[PDB]
Amino acid sequence: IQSLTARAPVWLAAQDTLNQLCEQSGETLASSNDVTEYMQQLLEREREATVERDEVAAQKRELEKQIERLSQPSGAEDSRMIALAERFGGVLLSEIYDDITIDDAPYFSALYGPARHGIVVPDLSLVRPHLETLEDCPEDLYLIEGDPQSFDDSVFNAEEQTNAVLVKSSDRQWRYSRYPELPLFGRAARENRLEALNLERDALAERYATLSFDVQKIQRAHQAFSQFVGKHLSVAFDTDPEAEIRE
Amino acid sequence: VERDEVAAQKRELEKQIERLSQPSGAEDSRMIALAERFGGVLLSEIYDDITIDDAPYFSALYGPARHGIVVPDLSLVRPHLETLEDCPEDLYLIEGDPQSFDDSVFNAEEQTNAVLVKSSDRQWRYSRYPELPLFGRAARENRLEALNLERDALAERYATLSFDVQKIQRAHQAFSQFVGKHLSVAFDTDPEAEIRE
Amino acid sequence: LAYMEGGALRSMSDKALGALRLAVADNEHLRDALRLSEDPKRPERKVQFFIAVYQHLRERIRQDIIRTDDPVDAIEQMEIELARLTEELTAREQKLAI
Amino acid sequence: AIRVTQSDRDLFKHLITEATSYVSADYMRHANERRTHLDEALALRGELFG
Repeated sequence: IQSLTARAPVWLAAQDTLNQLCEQSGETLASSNDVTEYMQQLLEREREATVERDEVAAQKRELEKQIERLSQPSGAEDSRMIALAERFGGVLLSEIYDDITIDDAPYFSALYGPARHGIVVPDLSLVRPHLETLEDCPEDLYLIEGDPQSFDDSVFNAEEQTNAVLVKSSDRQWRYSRYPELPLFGRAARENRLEALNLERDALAERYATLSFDVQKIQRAHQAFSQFVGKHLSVAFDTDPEAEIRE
Repeated sequence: VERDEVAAQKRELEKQIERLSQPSGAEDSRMIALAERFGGVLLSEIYDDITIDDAPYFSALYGPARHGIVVPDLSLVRPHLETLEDCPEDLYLIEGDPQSFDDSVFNAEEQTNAVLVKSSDRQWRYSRYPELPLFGRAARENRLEALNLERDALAERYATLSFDVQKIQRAHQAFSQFVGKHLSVAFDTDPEAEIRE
Repeated sequence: LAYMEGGALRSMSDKALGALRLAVADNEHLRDALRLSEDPKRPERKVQFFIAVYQHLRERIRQDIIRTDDPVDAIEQMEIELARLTEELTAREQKLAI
Repeated sequence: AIRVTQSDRDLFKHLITEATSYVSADYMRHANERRTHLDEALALRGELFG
């Protein structure tokens, strides 16, 4: 009886913690080996939930980058283009076409092709001395000559076709552009599309929040089991002393 | 956790290498079909063997037109043009002899680590020297091997981490068994003295 | 606690009451209940005080972000929120503008 | 957010602990007192009858 009495309180404390722990989980534990196998299942759920979390994170990053490209001032390769626009006596072409309607936007975007985001500069010889200094610029910079305020349609050997445009860029060179949807120019409704993108990104943020919460829950559950075994196994799953003392 | 991280990065590298579909570095087969539909050849296929030293220069020179078909006639395309729908959204075409392709018409002027091209009336185009140029590929096997080296480094790191985890789990099982069968008597004193008493 | 003598039990009860007096200083309902609880001849008063505490906490849960009605279970959700928020705080550093 | 949640967690965790200990310790003391009363009754009954 003295031995059982000395042993009892430790076993009782251990049992309370064990009951709380297993009830906190869906599965009921019965032995040391059982607890270990539950550890392993917990690890597997960690490493699955984390993969979904990371993939959704990748999508969210892509969405923010896409939204950000359409932001300012007239959405373009804004990193250097604004400074490059003022360092010459020119104006950004996409900014000149800020006001165009949605109906002509796809046509113009097909027409100008890669040069949509070039700069208008009426001489193009004043840049020739400056040019050697351009070490910080997009890998392909486009320059056009004309009046920035009342720029005339750049002389293109253009030719309209069904839902596409043909152009002779140079002697022995032609480009053929198909009408895109939701273009660059006409940056009035392109705010409409970035509004759609904001609506899209809201859902990704919500879903990512839930997934991160789940991962944290799993991690803390593993922490709880580790703390438990650190403080608990010495008397875990042993026979009940109340019964034997009563006997 | 760490071995899972390394496995994910190795998947990323394997995906990048797989993206080198054919021959070594993927090339769009649709463009090959289009080059078949018109008498001509794909430009990159014409300069795929130029030296790596000049390859960045050429890639800077051609710019977006790097991917295009060399059609010496330009009469076959115009009738078929309205028939093209599956083609890439910005298709490029050049006229010249595919077998002996004369220098394309560029008023090109070479700057420090860059090129300037008077593309058209009232249009200049300026480009800087890149790396991994579309021309002078020579299969760019050296990049495929650099990626293979990185992938093999990741694989080796993964192998070491997996081995380490196996060791740790074995130690864990040993301790579980011990506390399952000797804990009741662990750290007690020697009974022989008491027996002697 | 069943395997302890009454002296230790009283020591714990007294020190807990000492803490409670400070914790509950501002509130009035809980303060009245605690006051009523300290006559040893009316035990049910203490459990009534406990019920008052639990109800008072349940009103303050702010279920916009939490759903458990039992506060004791709500502690874990606050812990999870702290971990997640500290993780979100990390960094982005894509800073470049006009 | 971290500030607000920190305050809420601290308040809950301390107040709940003190309330629980204060109540439960007395509850168990009453249980033990009843057990002692029953033991005393049975012992004195036994020896009285004998």
